[PDB]
Amino acid sequence: GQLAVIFLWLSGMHFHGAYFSNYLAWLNNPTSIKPSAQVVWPIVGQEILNADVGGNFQGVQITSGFFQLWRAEGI
Amino acid sequence: SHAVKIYDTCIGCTQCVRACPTDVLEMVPWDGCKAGQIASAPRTEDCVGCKRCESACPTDFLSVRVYLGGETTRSMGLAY
Amino acid sequence: ATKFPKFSQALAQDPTTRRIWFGIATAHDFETHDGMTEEKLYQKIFASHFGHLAIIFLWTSGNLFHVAWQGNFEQWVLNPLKVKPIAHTIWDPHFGEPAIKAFTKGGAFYPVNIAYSGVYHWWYTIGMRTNNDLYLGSIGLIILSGLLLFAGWLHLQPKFSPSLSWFKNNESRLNHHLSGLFGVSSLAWTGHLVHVAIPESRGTHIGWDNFLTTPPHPDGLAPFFSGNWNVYAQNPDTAQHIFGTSQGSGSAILTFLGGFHPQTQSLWLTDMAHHHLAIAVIFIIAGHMYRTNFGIGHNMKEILDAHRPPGGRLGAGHRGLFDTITNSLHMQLGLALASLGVITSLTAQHMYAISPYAFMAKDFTTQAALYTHHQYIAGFLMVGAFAHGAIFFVRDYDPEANKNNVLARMLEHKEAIISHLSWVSLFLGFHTLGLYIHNDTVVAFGQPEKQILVEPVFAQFIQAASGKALYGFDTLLSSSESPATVAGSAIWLPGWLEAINSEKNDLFLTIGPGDFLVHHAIALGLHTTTLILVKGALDARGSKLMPDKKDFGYSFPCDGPGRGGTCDISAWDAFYLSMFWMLNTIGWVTFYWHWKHVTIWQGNPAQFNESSNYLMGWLRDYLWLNSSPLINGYNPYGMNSLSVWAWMFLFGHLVWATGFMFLISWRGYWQELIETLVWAHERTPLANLISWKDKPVALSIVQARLVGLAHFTVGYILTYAAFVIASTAGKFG
Amino acid sequence: ENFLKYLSTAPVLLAAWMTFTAGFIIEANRFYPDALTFPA
Amino acid sequence: DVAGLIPCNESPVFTKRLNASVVKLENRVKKYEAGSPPALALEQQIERTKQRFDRYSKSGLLCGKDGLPHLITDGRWSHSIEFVIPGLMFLYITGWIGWVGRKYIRTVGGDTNATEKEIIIDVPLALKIMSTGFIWPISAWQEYISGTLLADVSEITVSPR
Amino acid sequence: TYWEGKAPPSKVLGPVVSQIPSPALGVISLICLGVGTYSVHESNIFHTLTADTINPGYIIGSLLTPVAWGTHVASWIQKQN
Amino acid sequence: MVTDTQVFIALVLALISALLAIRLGTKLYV
Amino acid sequence: ASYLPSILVPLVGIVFPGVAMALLFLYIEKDDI
Amino acid sequence: SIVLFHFSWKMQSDVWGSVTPTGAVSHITGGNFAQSAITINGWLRDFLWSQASQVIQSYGSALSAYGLIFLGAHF
Amino acid sequence: MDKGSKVRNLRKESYWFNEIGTVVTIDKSGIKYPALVRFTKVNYSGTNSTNFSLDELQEV
Ligand code: CLA
Ligand code: CLA
Ligand code: CLA
Ligand code: CLA
Ligand code: CLA
Ligand code: CLA
Ligand code: CLA
Ligand SMILES: CC1=C(/C=C/C(C)=C/C=C/C(C)=C/C=C/C=C(C)/C=C/C=C(C)/C=C/C2=C(C)CCCC2(C)C)C(C)(C)CCC1
Ligand code: SF4
Ligand code: SF4
Repeated sequence: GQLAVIFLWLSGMHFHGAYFSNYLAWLNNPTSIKPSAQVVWPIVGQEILNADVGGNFQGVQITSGFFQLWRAEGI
Repeated sequence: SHAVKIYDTCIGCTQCVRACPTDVLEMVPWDGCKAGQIASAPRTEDCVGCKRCESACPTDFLSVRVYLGGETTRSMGLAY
Repeated sequence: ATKFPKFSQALAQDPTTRRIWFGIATAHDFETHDGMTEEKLYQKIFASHFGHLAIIFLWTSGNLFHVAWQGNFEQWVLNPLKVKPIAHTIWDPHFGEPAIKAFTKGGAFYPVNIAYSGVYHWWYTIGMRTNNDLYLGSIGLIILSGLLLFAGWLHLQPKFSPSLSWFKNNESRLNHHLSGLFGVSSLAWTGHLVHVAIPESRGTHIGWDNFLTTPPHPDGLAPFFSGNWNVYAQNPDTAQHIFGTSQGSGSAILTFLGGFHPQTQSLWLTDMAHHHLAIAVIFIIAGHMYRTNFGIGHNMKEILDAHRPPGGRLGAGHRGLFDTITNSLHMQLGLALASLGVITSLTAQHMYAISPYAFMAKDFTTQAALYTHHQYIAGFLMVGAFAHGAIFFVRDYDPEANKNNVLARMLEHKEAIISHLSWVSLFLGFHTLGLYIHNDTVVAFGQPEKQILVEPVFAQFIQAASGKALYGFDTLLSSSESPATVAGSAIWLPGWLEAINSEKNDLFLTIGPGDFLVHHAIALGLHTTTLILVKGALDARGSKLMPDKKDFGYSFPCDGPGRGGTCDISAWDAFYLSMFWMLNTIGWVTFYWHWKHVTIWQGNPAQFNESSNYLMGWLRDYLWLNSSPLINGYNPYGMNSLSVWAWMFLFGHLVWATGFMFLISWRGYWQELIETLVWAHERTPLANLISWKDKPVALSIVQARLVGLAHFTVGYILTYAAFVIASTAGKFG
Repeated sequence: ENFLKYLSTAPVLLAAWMTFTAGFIIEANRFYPDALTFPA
Repeated sequence: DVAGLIPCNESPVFTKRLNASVVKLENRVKKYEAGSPPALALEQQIERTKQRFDRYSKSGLLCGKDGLPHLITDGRWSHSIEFVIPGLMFLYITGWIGWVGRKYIRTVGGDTNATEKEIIIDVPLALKIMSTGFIWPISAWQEYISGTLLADVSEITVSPR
Repeated sequence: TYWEGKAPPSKVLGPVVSQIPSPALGVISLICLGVGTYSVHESNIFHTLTADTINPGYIIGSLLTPVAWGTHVASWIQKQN
Repeated sequence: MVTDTQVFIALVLALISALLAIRLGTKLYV
Repeated sequence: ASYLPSILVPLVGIVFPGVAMALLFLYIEKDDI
Repeated sequence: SIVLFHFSWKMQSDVWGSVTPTGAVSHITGGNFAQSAITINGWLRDFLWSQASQVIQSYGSALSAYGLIFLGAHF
Repeated sequence: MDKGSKVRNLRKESYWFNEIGTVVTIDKSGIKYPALVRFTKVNYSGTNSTNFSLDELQEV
């Protein structure tokens, strides 16, 4: 069961990278583009948390180093 | 030494005597209970005050009661 | 006998180090001393009170002597706004040369501490001008303390020890301590103000060598006897009066101007004299109320027994309260402590708003120190009052003598009291914290316009009622066409209104949403502390968990892990828990006072009005911002005068943290560790020669909780004192 | 029967009801945002 | 009026706050191409900010010297909209909740498995009870005057009462 | 002096007042209340009080109002029996 | 400006008071 | 004056506490009276 | 907590930073670790008080969530 | 009074003071607390019954 939970967590991380992230823009210019793979619905003014990370994208900057891991894998 | 008192509400089930680690309590013949026995504390100099006897009491409120008092080497749980 | 603590055979026979510790903590509990009777108890209390008075007077004499011998009082009275008062020299061999150079301030020529007690302003106001006067006062106080020590010794002799009936002579004690201790004392103080303080403030030197030939008023008691008392109010000090000099001085000795002296921004000396004369008259009249072997007077037992409403809603009324109060020292001690705490809070609240001392309210650090000091003492006194009330319930209450009594009916419906107090506490806490977090969240998302800012309409209405013509309420003294203002218009209204409507004062500071939220937080704190203390006091005699709690005394560790566990079940534990809440609420109050006054002093009160609506504002604009001059007391680049305060700041933090050590980790772990320590010591060559005489054991549960609380409190007070002093003295605000 | 009885347990029902309350509160704030005070 | 508060309709500081918010949002959006999803989101944020400020101006709130709306809660009817009206709603809703809860407690309490019916809710009965809360004030008053709201003094207590 | 019922014993009024019949106390209380109210109104309500307007008579009259309350309570106590 | 004589007599009166404190405490009698 | 602190501070902070603690230690563990 | 504070301050003051085309090194905190990490007051001032500016001043930006969580964690 | 009869508790120290409990057994063989009573609620110790004397019970 724990392995199932961990695999679900990995699936969620990868899916949020594919659909809700600026991974391609960061790939093109890694130095300037800030990694981010989380987006917040604007409901109470919390959309301010959508930072101006770059790459024509707005979201919460991530610090899990997933972008570097994926680049090392040649995604 | 601590003071251990047994009140007449006791039902003489012996649980307090069994729970006692220092052999302070014992059972004595009695007539005020169905079992015909009541708890007594003849040797409270060996009582440490752990209050296990109170924890192991069925009666609504603790027919056996422990009141902590002057502390000696025995009652202070000291091997030294 | 037979060991250190004579007053406890049980502790004397204890072979462990506990014997020492408890020997210290049971010393003053005279009731529990072996072979103690009521008469000896009362006599020992009497002698102890004599000793305490001697200690107080020696403390005061020391303050006076140090200011006279090492202070710069003369330089200060010359120019009291620019120089800093001196407390005492610093002879510390541990100082380095830069430290000696840094702490040399004020008069200089030696390292010195700048006094923040405000004693300089007080002594200057009461008429002292030279170091000789301070020295004479100190010598007089030393002689008085010696006299009190001798009296304490004397009243322990067999032929001078007062009998037990003497102590319980309530009527005579009240009569004398009202008319004599309070009224005659106030009469003497107003006599001093008329004869010394006022002439000294008007440039005339009155002293022991000439006060018998220079009447305080030119007419000299002729108007007093003839009934023309108005003479003493004529010709007051005009607004263009330089305090301490005859420039623009008057001749009145008893006036009701109100307001503040323009030059000193404090109360008029003549107003204080008239105040104390009236207070003395009232107290002297009040002291003739109870009968003392003179036929006329009231008998208080009859009064108490007679006040039982016929509706029966109070049951037996106050029947039996006289016996309980007179026979119980704890109940009357709690009453006195509570009244003293209320008065200490009142002094803290009134000195800052109504400045009594000349040139104070410009020495900001002294004002902050005094306010914080007296508020903390008030909190301590209130906690002590409730603790001694719990003690009274434990060991002094007699349910048979208070049948259907008002006090018994307090315990009869204790559940309702505790439950409604809990409801009020939860309501206030929930909603105040919710509003604070709401403001924090909306401001965090860059939408400050969504804050729930509640205008304190009621407090502002009260301010307007006193004459605050700023909120546009037009009520009572704020509206000309009102009976109150017209009736008072002639006597004191002009000066009082001029003072209140002037924004260069602490009289009725303007308030807004921040004041509203902080006041509700203060209400939460008071209600929660009262809940804890009242629950402890009322459940002191027993609960469903311990229906026979009264049999175990006031302070016992627990009743074992049985039936769910009973940690912190005694009333002493209720006091111990309530001490944390007292500290927290007093901290809230002092934080509120200090931040508001700091913002006002800086000249930008808008900062508080803006940033006090959300907690991040408190954390940033008050703690983070104002601690910069403090934590910079000593840096690798160098050090300055505030280095001592920074060191004390860190010290208070350390003590506060150390308190957690005793409050979190409990005994069993430490006892098991001391077992191994004992083994190690016993099995070491060259150290087996040295053996302890008292067996070393871990601290007891109650002792450990007390020590943890003591560390918590000491660290708390030291760190906050360091902060409040250092920030204010470093930024002059 | 057993599955529905399990769904009737205290934690499941609390989670479902709190999710429902959060949902309708969120929707109300979505359609009428920044509602400090009531419309006239 | 009230405590020296000028209505937010004619508050210069209020308009300055509105302008500051709008201009900072515009500065933020200036770094995105027109029509980009970030640009659309920022434009929608700007529009929402303008609507919020306009609604506050039109509502009748009172501004302070800081330009932020202040609430009057002394019972003034002209400002009931700020606190009285919502409060009533709360006291209704919670009232409902409370009443409903109490009823459930007193409905499943007359069973041998009363405890077992609290961890496991009887959803049919629970919804039956929950649907009845809209008349909680009337039912509460009827029970109060009928003596079925409060228990008699004959209930659990402590040694000193 | 603890008392139950609906009226306290006369001894609560003290040695002197306890002997005064109810009508006497009632008339005295009315006179005292009238004088005290009149004094309190003449100064500080009908006329502003100044430094040179302090009448001892008005001060005594004002002090007489609590005496009026006490006498009216005592009159009721005497009346009940 | 307190002279050494003033300090000395203050010290003497303090010593007298200290001795009285000693005696009072002794008389409280532990 | 200006000489006393040097004489007294060492006495009050070292000699006085030292002798006081010595006497208290003697009395606490005297084992008689 | 001590380990993480050591790592953070040491890396900010001695490793992390910026370089110029010449090769000059400019660290985040200017190498204040050597002479300020040797006193408790130094840790209190130059590490906690100094580096806590970002959290306390994060309101009104994309990092405001971090300030809110800072307060919530304190609570 | 009798088996199965409800009795209101009067023991001041009892966890079920002023509460109704059902009588399980009564000892007619002397004894100071012969009336065994059982209550619905469990006390802090988890037990739900106790022995009382007939003087400590109000009958109904
Ligand atoms: C006129 C006669 C007289 C006088 C002066 C006193 C005076 C005193 N008695 Mg005595 N007593 C008397 C008659 C008298 N008593 C009689 C007839 C009896 C028999 C029943 C007793 C029985 C008795 C007992 C049994 C005890 C005393 C005690 C005391 C002392 C109380 C503690 C203290 O310092 O007071 C405090 C004095 C004050 C003036 C403070 C007033 C309180 C207010 C709240 C303070 C406010 C002041 C001001 C606004 C603050 C600003 C000042 C600041 C600038 C410095 C005090 C010295 C106690 C004691 O300590 O013994 C030595 C004690 O145990 N008395
Ligand atoms: C496992 C890690 C993980 C985490 C932490 C998240 C977290 C998030 N996702 Mg991602 N996601 C994940 C995995 C994860 N997801 C996976 C594996 C997929 C592939 C399917 C996705 C696909 C996905 C999409 C496509 C989107 C998100 C979105 C979101 C965000 C909003 C979710 C939300 O509240 O919607 C609302 C969710 C609910 C209201 C939950 C339903 C409530 C249920 C009914 C409660 C039932 C509880 C029940 C009573 C318990 C008992 C059991 C019972 C069944 C018997 C949030 C940041 C959204 C987003 O970021 O928008 C910008 C978005 O659009 N996610
Ligand atoms: C004048 C007022 C007054 C009087 C006469 C008493 C008298 C008494 N109290 Mg009460 N009390 C008071 C005020 C008073 N208290 C206040 C204000 C509080 C609130 C804090 C309390 C709270 C209180 C409790 C909770 C209890 C008492 C108890 C007692 C009795 C025993 C006291 C004892 O053994 O001391 C022993 C003395 C000590 C252990 C010394 C401790 C001194 C402090 C805590 C340490 C200070 C450290 C220092 C500041 C550090 C220096 C800092 C530096 C390192 C930088 C005694 C009858 C006890 C009792 O059972 O009475 C029947 C009891 O349980 N009192
Ligand atoms: C910041 C620290 C803190 C806080 C918030 C509290 C809060 C409280 N204390 Mg405690 N207390 C503390 C420290 C604290 N205490 C310490 C250090 C001590 C000394 C040991 C005590 C000693 C103490 C005693 C002895 C008593 C209290 C009481 C209270 C209550 C006061 C009334 C109140 O505010 O109700 C409002 C409640 C709160 C503000 C608590 C926070 C509620 C939050 C906002 C709700 C969050 C819900 C949320 C959905 C959680 C989701 C979790 C999920 C994600 C897993 C409340 C529960 C009194 C009490 O019980 O009154 C009834 C009481 O008798 N406290
Ligand atoms: C429906 C159940 C119910 C009812 C009618 C009440 C009613 C009351 N409570 Mg109690 N309370 C409850 C549940 C309930 N409470 C629960 C679950 C808790 C644990 C968190 C508490 C904890 C509590 C404390 C600590 C205090 C009260 C107090 C009070 C009184 C004042 C209102 C208040 O403070 O609410 C406060 C309510 C809470 C703190 C939490 C309520 C949580 C939810 C909303 C209630 C449960 C609803 C539940 C889902 C019912 C579902 C029904 C469904 C199955 C059909 C009032 C008599 C106070 C008092 O004594 O006043 C005199 C007081 O001090 N309550
Ligand atoms: C207001 C302060 C105060 C007062 C009035 C008392 C009063 C009393 N205490 Mg308590 N006590 C206090 C504070 C106080 N104590 C503190 C802070 C503690 C520590 C927590 C204790 C701990 C304590 C214990 C353990 C005991 C008492 C006892 C006593 C009684 C008599 C003790 C005595 O004087 O014997 C005689 C003592 C002396 C004569 C010594 C006097 C000290 C002199 C004046 C010092 C002078 C030195 C000088 C400064 C040197 C400078 C030299 C320089 C040039 C270098 C008496 C009831 C005893 C008692 O009666 O219990 C029932 C007892 O057993 N007390
Ligand atoms: C409680 C009042 C009080 C306090 C806190 C102080 C505090 C201080 N005095 Mg001062 N002093 C006082 C009263 C006081 N004094 C009085 C009344 C006199 C007149 C004799 C003096 C005369 C005096 C001189 C001449 C000198 C000091 C010095 C000092 C400092 C070093 C301590 C020392 O060497 O003591 C020396 C003090 C004495 C030998 C006399 C004893 C002081 C009082 C009377 C003792 C009070 C005891 C108190 C009631 C508590 C007793 C309990 C205790 C044993 C635990 C220190 C700042 C020295 C200094 O300035 O260094 C920079 C210094 O040279 N003091
Ligand atoms: C534990 C206990 C105790 C204690 C208790 C306590 C501690 C209490 C407290 C209490 C308190 C602490 C109270 C308080 C009070 C206060 C008050 C009562 C106030 C009042 C005021 C008034 C009434 C008014 C005023 C005014 C006027 C004149 C008019 C206008 C407005 C003003 C405000 C200005 C004892 C010992 C008894 C014993 C038993 C138990
Ligand atoms: S455990 Fe209690 S009831 Fe059983 S024998 Fe011991 S005292 Fe009696
Ligand atoms: S407290 Fe412990 S040692 Fe003492 S009698 Fe009870 S069980 Fe025995």
